Amino acid sequence: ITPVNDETMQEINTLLIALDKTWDDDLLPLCSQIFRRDIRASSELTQAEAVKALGFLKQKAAEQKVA
Amino acid sequence: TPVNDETMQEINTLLIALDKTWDDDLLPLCSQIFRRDIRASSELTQAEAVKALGFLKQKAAEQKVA
Amino acid sequence: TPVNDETMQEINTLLIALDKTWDDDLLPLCSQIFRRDIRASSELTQAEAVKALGFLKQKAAEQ
Amino acid sequence: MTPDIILQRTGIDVRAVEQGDDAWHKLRLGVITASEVHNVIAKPRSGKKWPDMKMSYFHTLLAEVCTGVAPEVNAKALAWGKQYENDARTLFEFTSGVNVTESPIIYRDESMRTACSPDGLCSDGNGLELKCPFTSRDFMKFRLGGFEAIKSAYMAQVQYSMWVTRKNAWYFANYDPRMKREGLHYVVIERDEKYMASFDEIVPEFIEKMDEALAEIGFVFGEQW
Amino acid sequence: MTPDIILQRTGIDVRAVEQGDDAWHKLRLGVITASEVHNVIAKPRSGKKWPDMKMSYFHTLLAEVCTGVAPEVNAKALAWGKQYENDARTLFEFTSGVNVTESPIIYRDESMRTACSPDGLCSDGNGLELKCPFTSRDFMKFRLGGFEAIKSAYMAQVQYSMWVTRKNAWYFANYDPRMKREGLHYVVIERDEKYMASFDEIVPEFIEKMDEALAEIGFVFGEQWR
Amino acid sequence: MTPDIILQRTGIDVRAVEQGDDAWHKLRLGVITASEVHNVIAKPRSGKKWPDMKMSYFHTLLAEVCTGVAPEVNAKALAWGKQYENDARTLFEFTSGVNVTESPIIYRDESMRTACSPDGLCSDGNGLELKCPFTSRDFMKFRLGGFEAIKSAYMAQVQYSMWVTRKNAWYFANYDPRMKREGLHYVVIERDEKYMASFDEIVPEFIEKMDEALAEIGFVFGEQWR
Repeated sequence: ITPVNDETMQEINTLLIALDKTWDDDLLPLCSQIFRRDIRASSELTQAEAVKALGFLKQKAAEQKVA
Repeated sequence: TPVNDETMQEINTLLIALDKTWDDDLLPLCSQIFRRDIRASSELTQAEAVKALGFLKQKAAEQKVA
Repeated sequence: TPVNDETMQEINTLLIALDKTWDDDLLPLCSQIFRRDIRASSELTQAEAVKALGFLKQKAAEQ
Repeated sequence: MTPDIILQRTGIDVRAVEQGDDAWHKLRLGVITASEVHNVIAKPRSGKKWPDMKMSYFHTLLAEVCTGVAPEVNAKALAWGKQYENDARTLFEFTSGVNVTESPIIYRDESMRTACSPDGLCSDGNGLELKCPFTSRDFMKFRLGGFEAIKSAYMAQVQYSMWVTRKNAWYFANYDPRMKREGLHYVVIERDEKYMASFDEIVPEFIEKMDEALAEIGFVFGEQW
Repeated sequence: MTPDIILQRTGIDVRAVEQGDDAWHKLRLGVITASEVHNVIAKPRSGKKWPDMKMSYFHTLLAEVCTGVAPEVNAKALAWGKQYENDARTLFEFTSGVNVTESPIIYRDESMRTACSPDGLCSDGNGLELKCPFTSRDFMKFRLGGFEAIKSAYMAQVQYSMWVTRKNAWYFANYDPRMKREGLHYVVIERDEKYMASFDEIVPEFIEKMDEALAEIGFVFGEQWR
Repeated sequence: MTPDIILQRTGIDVRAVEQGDDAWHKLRLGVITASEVHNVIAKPRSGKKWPDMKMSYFHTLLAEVCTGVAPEVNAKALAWGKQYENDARTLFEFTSGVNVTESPIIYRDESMRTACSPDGLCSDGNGLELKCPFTSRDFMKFRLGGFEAIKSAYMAQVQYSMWVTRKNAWYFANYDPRMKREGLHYVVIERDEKYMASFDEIVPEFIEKMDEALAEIGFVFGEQWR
């Protein structure tokens, strides 16, 4: 039940901007698949889910060395 | 998928060489091992018949029939 | 197959020596370990009573 | 051993037993059976010390006496074997031309410490062991014959049966109903005096040690009946 | 090698079959597959006797031909793998940046004795092996890297896949959905010409021996598809 | 170490924790426990390279930290054990004459890296370890050999329990409800300083290496509990 805190939301947004990706086109579709749920807004994530999502962006970014 | 002519023929030749019959010997055996009431050779599938034939050949070999 | 008299007496012999009772000690013990409400000593099977006896004998041996 | 003497010492009528029955299991409790005797005759790397599989069977058998139960190992394999055993027997009879009577357990002597349970007794004097391997893999291993087709555990089993029954040969058949052809195969195994002597030497010692272990915890063989 | 030759040989349109499928199993019956080839290349510590694991796989594969069935081993692990394989593929795509198209079984040649079923074929020419290990234990072994992170069975599977497909590199990825972070890890494994030479010598011999054994009991490879 | 440090770090009140509950499992995640420490002190036949069972436990324990879960192992033996543990405690009280009080987990220090969950604490200052062996075979082994036929894995568990709690002796009792007589047997295992020294040397090295592995993948011990 515990929701995504603002700190985590910001780090996610920072990475989306650097990778040129978006919540609605990229991350929410991804999150919907891997968590087996219809997730249409960033606020529907748990913190644990958001941490996972943030981790996957960090992995993607780190390959490209993005900022 | 039903028993072909070739397989029926070899079965029937071996039954005669062995002095056994469909009704008394082979159909009871096939009924037991395939878990079904098989009342005629026409009720047998090719796969079943191939297994039956194998047993008859082994029976014939150990007997040393002509 | 029900508890026999000579086994029941071996049990009672030990209960008296140990200063224990059916109501306070042995029926609750047996009820727990055989997963059954055992209201009286005659409701033990022979096999059940042979186990209870073994444990009383072990308890006694250790004093 | 006669059918009344067994009844006289166990309360069970051998004439009314069906392999898998409660009574069938009770009769084998604490008895050195053919399926397990490969454990009895295991020798170590070197020296006089009993290997783990021997110690493990020893403890298993001792527990049978003291609990009056045998848990079943490999429930899938066992159910499979029970499903197809009579088909294997029938097909063995059919292909071999030899008639098969089912036998209750056969004790070697009056001690009832050593027994086998033949899957058949044959009209030519031979016994019959039947296997329905749970894997077609193992069927194939046997079916292809040659070096190491018959695992040594099963050779021990077959030889022990001949030791127990005094017999000179034993049929050993495998059946696999999944094989599209070649699903029933058998061999004749002859009494091997090297095995007979090994049993003559090692088996009495194994029985003696069991008696010592049972005495140490206030049990005696026979109690289980 | 095409789906028309597979069709003619087996009656199975490869294009309508997807990893796990009932027909997917039929296409593999009797075939030396990448996940098992480690059994085929095991050498004895000395002499020339086939080790137990090799003989055991020899007998398993022959039984598949003669029975037309292959029992499922490690049911829980296979179900876990099936549950998470597509997420593992998507996460690999997402994090690596490389695109992955799915592939049916790929036979090395017309004989159909040898095949692999890549978990994907990547945009950069490489294949993809995907594991969702049933225990997070094994995930961690791999994730930590080092000389020993990849089990030798898995190295053989990867190298065999390159041997079957003529490819020069393969992605080996693990996914664990239970990891709170770092749940997807991958490495690139290059074609190893020492493995290629072992396959070239040992596999055709293994095939010959299988044929002799099948013939010993009156079977012909390919029967399991007629 | 006290209830306060456990509350601050895990959120859990140890006084509410009875063996086997959700809380009990949570508190053991990532912790070197007595049942498993035999893997930590395993040494190779020659040298200093960690044997496979040690690496396997390292990986298991690291996964507990990073997933926050632990799978069940030997479901049947475990259910049997849970089925008969209370009867074994009762029968031990009854036959021995020493009162047993149940204890939640005990950590050796503030780190919470090392812990044991006694099956009981005895009125005479000894601990109590309780086995209900799944096979009567294993019961019979213990019943006859005594001290001589305690598995080294079990001996390590008892010694580590004394290492953690500082106690001098431990009751090791087996129970088998299938035994017609003689189904409850116990011995007193004394603290062995050779074991105490092994733990003093080896366990802190194990902890250090776990922290390094966790750091390599962006994790820190404690994450399991939040």
